Amino acid sequence: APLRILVYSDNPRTREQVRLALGKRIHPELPEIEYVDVATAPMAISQMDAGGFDLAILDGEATPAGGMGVAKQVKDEIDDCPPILVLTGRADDAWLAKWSRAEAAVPHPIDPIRLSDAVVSLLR
Amino acid sequence: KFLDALAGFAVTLGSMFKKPITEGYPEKPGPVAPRYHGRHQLNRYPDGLEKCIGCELCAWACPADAIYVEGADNTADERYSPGERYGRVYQINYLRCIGCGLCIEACPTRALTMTTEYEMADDNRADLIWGKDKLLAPLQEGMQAPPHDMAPGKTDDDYYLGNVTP
Amino acid sequence: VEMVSLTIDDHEISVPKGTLLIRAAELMGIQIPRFCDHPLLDPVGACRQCLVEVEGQRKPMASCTTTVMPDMVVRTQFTSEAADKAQRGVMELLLINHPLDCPICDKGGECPLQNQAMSNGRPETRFEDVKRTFPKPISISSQVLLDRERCVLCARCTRFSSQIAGDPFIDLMERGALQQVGIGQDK
Amino acid sequence: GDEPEIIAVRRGMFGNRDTGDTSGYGRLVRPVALPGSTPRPYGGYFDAVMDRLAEVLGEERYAMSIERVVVYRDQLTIEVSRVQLPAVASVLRDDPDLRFELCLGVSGVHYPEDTGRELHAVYPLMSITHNRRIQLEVAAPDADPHIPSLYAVYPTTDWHERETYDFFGIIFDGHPSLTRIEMPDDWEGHPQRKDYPLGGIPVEYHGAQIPPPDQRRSY
Amino acid sequence: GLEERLPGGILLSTVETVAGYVRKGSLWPATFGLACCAIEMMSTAGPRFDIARFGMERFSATPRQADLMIVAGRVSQKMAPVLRQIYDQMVEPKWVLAMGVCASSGGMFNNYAVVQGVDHVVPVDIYLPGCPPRPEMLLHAILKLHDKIQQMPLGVNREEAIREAEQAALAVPPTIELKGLLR
Amino acid sequence: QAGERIVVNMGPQHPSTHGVLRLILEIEGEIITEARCGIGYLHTGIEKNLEYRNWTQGVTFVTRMDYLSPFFNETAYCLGVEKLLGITDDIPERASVIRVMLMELNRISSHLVALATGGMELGAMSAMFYGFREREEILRVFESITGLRMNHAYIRPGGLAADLPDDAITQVRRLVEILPKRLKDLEDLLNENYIWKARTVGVGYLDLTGCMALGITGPILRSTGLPHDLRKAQPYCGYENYEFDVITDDRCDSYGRYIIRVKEMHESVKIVEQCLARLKPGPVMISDKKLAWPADLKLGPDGLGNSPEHIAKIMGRSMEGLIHHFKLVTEGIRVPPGQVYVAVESPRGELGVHMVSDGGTRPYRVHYRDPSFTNLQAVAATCEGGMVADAIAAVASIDPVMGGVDR
Ligand SMILES: CC(C)=CCC/C(C)=C/CC/C(C)=C/CC/C(C)=C/CC/C(C)=C\CC/C(C)=C/CC/C(C)=C/CC/C(C)=C\CC/C(C)=C/CC1=C(C)C(=O)c2ccccc2C1=O
Ligand code: SF4
Ligand code: SF4
Ligand code: SF4
Ligand code: SF4
Ligand code: FES
Repeated sequence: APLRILVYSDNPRTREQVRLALGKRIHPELPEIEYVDVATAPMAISQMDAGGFDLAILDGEATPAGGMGVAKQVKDEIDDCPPILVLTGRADDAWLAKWSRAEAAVPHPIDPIRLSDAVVSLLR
Repeated sequence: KFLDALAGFAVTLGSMFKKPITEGYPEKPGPVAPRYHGRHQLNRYPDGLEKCIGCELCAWACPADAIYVEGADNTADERYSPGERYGRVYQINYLRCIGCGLCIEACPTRALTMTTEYEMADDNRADLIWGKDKLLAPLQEGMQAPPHDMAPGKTDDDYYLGNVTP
Repeated sequence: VEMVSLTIDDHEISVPKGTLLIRAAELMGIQIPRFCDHPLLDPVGACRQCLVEVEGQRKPMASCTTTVMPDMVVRTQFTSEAADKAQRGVMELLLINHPLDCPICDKGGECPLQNQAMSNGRPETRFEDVKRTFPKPISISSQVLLDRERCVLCARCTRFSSQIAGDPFIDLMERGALQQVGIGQDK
Repeated sequence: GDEPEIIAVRRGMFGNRDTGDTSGYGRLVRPVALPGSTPRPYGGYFDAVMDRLAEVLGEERYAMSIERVVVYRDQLTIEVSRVQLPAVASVLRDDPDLRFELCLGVSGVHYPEDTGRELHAVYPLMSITHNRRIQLEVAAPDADPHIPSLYAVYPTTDWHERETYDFFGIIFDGHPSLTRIEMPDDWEGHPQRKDYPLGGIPVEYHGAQIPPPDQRRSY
Repeated sequence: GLEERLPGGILLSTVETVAGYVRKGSLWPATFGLACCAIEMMSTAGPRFDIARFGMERFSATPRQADLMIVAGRVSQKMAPVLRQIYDQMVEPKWVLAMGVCASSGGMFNNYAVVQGVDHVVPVDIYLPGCPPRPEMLLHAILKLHDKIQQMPLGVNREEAIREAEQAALAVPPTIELKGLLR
Repeated sequence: QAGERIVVNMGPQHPSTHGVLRLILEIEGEIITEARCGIGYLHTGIEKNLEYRNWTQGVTFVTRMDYLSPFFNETAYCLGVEKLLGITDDIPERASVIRVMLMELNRISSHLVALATGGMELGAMSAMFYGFREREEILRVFESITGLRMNHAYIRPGGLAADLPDDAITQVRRLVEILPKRLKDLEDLLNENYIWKARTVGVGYLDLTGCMALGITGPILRSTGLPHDLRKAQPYCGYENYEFDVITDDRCDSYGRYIIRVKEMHESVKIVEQCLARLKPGPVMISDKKLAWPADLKLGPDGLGNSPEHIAKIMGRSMEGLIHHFKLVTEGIRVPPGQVYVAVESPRGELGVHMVSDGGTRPYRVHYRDPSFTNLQAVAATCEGGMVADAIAAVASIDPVMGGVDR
């Protein structure tokens, strides 16, 4: 089946950048990727509560609610939560990314190949 | 007499017959000091020309990097301030501004002042990045639109010396 | 590599034959104020900003043009009160006609004139008269805008465009207080 | 040597950290020297202190222990030699003529451009009985940032020595437990070092952003 | 809760109005000062003003009872886990007020040590400038939060509002792209 | 053994711990057996962030460190800058008098906050409100003089950011008149109150030897009877010309510290009276224009700004004036290279500042030996063996302001 990836960010350009790094089919040895984009913490949480996601990418720099806070929340609140990848706006934010318990963390600006490799590692 | 240990009671009882001292904000806001570091304001000369010359000295001095200024040329077709420069873009990030006042002391034209207005809060990170059009002081009476030539015969020096009128 | 030894201020150093006083004072850590000097331009000693007292010399000498001789003694503004007075007077004369343009001048913050007026200038103006004025800016090309009032007439632009590049399409023009860097007419 | 410590070497006029915004001004070479050792008659009680110290220590021990003496702005700095720090501190605290009871703390200061002396720990000591105060300074290399802890002599230093480690990596050997006090135990790097980046983020603005102060130009 | 499962007619509307009224009128803060802004928060509770006037005298010491979090200070890195723990340990509904430039965006301390906005770790309801915001500004921000609380949907209305807000949010161009007269 | 002792966090988020202080207590039922201290929950990077700003700008940072004693932090910073510049002997008398007046009013304010927070910690709820009424009385003066309620940037290298507003002196005279009475109203709640004394007498005992060993200073040290105050020993900013009594106690415990603070408030009122007495008109900034802060703030119908006279001077007449304004505002003074450790008697003890300059316009190093940081070494001594309720009283008595602790 297609994999659904929740990409969370209120910056549209970061969402487009994530969708560019990950094509419809990343690593052609892998299934097709379906993108549900969310720009608000409540919607991201509700979509996670719906479930069925293989990975969620949470922009650590999301304005009204950072992706690290959402990451910790989703790991505390959804049973069988899918692996979380975080985009960090700062190198010193790594520690918080460690605290967010996200399986991986990709610093801004989104490096396409680095993000694709991280995702493939999480979705494999 | 052991009464001293009870003095506190005398206090609290007494206070519950003296009138409460609370300021009645917001129905009756309190008097903030005249010198208070309120919201920055961009001012104009009496003819309406913007005082700011876009020198970025205010932003230079800001310890918080809370001011962003881009200068641009005044020209006859469009003049915003006396002289060759004016602040085309003027943003203050009030979620970085610490109200220190160093900007004011930095400004060489008194274009930047601090009002006593202080009420400010918004639900958006971005709604508190106040732009030039939010900051420019209200177009007082006798002023004309900012895009116009200097007062007839007057020159930037005449403006800085205060020798201008509507 | 004939080395000549001399004392600048109280201290002593040894430098290649032919080295200028300003270069030596640079090498020993002393900031002699300077505008017209340039290491890569032939010295011109025009602005007279870099004056220093030299032993056996009645007049102050432009350190930018004074070739080092053996056994010379030199005292900069850091130790020569006379040299200090000379430099500060040159600074004042340099600022009297200068526009009050620092907020609008692009060079503001990176201006050698500002910095050296701080380090080697009087606290405030003594000049209550009328400043020289030019209509400004004026383009000397599609790229370069000239502001003649701010020009300290150091001739570094002209000296570069002649010595370094064979492009004397600007020169010092007019005379006296009216001297100004300029292109020919419209070329 | 009596030559001063150069913590930095400014190149060019106007404090340019790099090539410079105007040509021909970058040729100056101004070393940034801290004050050198004061000649001898140290002002005020300083002589009275140091002489007493030189008496309590031997000539050989005093010469091996005290690397430099610097009086600056009527403040006495004893640039003490590493390794010998506990002995000198014990002498200062215990000697009735010195009796510097109160060590006020430890402050690290990083001089990456000072060869072999990159990290300096400063110990402000005060003698309440004599109403005196001085500052010990111990220099350690970056490659061997180990300094002897003064814990046995000044327990007050325990936290300071910890913070200084956390912030500079100065390893106070012999300290009970040099755990980070301010930063998380898992934190990487020592922030107060110059090599550590400021770790700021750009300030946002409508259509623009201002990079942190450590990225933008300075003089 | 059952109160949100009411039919979308007048019952749910009136319940929303009354619940918003009550929650805005009894917005107990958590006893969670951090820094300078914590002192100004105490000053706001102090007699010269009276935060108690707005039903907010009870600074709840236990997160369980607290319905509001005035961050009111600078969230260091080492504090973000603790601040998040306290937030998560309040019981819903809960709102967060980023008091001060430090709490809202990191303020002057654009550094490694500071998180640069609690928004990184907890959802922020209202941002409050100032360094520190004077108590009148804190009361203003709290009144703006009262207005936000009163106009709060519930149940099916809550879901519809989340959908509408999500759709609207997807379109706003990012702040870095709002190039105005900026050449 | 283990099984009868619990390990608990007084934790950051706790009403008595100021939100960012973590006391890890090993308690045998409810007696404190060990009191580990966890710090850095308020670390802000100020000491490093300073290094990327000019002098006279780092002031805005330092006042944020120990936010209850802003004027003390600023005075320490600016005195360090002046000592480095060698300008300590050239500062105007009026600036020094205003500095003493502001530091002492700040001492009153800081002790009021200490007493309020302690009293509410120990259940004395009305202590908070009465102490904060008194504190607001002083914060109005601070707002008038500086335009800010806290984190003022009023005290600047070589003087002050500006001179007192014309009404300021009368506001401070009113303070000198009323602070005795309002402070007495506060004292009626606590001073002789049987429950308050029972709650702090003998509690948090710390020997003079303990204070010396941990480097304690301020009220904690002076509660041991030692009359050590940096204002009398090692005078600074002209305290030599003020008549005031070094407040000391013999109890060596929490109540002794409380009484020391209550009396230090009165001594501050007395020094403020003296300041007003010896406050003659004059400049507030060094006359050396090469270093003096060039801005002259003045109010108008359009708010606080540069005085129009200054604008005229630097934009129409004075070229050297314009250059000096531009450079001192943007680049700022550059201090001669060197080190200096300068200490002040902050309300919580010997607030020291190690300042290092590399000849540049930005500080090379500014390390604050904040007294609160060292005083928190006394949590073990003053809490271990006592009751947890008594440990709260001890910690309150230390009066730790965590901003200065973590900086
Ligand atoms: C036609 C006609 C006349 C009809 C009349 C019908 C009518 C109105 C009925 C009256 C009889 C009733 C009420 C029957 C209905 C059924 C019923 C009793 C339901 C109860 C439901 C329930 C358990 C709870 C819902 C709310 C409710 C109405 C409960 C009872 C009333 C109260 C007051 C209960 C709880 C509230 C309470 C006492 C405490 C709240 C907690 C706190 C901390 C209070 C506030 C507070 C305190 C107490 C501090 O200590 C404090 C100290 C310093 C600073 C600030 C504070 C602070 O904020
Ligand atoms: S507000 Fe003042 S300092 Fe800022 S750009 Fe305008 S004129 Fe310059
Ligand atoms: S008040 Fe201070 S921080 Fe705010 S814009 Fe002005 S100078 Fe910058
Ligand atoms: S324009 Fe030419 S002569 Fe004038 S200051 Fe510049 S380099 Fe010197
Ligand atoms: S925003 Fe300003 S006043 Fe508030 S805690 Fe931070 S530094 Fe202090
Ligand atoms: S630099 Fe020597 S005279 Fe100009």
